[PDB]
Amino acid sequence: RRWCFRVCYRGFCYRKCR
Repeated sequence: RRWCFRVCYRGFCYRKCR
């Protein structure tokens, strides 16, 4: 949420700052 989301889906975690 805002500035990078970061979210682990029990195997894959997101990570994009923008």
